[PDB]
Amino acid sequence: MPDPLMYQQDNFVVLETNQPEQFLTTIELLEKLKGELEKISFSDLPLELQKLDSLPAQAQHLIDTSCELDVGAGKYLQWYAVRLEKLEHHHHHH
Repeated sequence: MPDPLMYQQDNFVVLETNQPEQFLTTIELLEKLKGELEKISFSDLPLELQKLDSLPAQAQHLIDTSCELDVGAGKYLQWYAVRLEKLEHHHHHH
């Protein structure tokens, strides 16, 4: 069966209500999500996550194919991945 890919871990620009504009990998994003998601009520989160039994799997499916979510306390958590620098072909700063 086909596995996702080798370059699973890219750079996701995660916008936190306290710390905006931050570069972290898929795993680091996962860690943030699974933390807030476990805080989020299991009776409040999407039904797909209620079919999933693993916490990482839930957050992984968010990164897989979902949008942003509210982490509670009035604040929210959104993230976007910068992929294919086809414009100008700009390499990383450092």
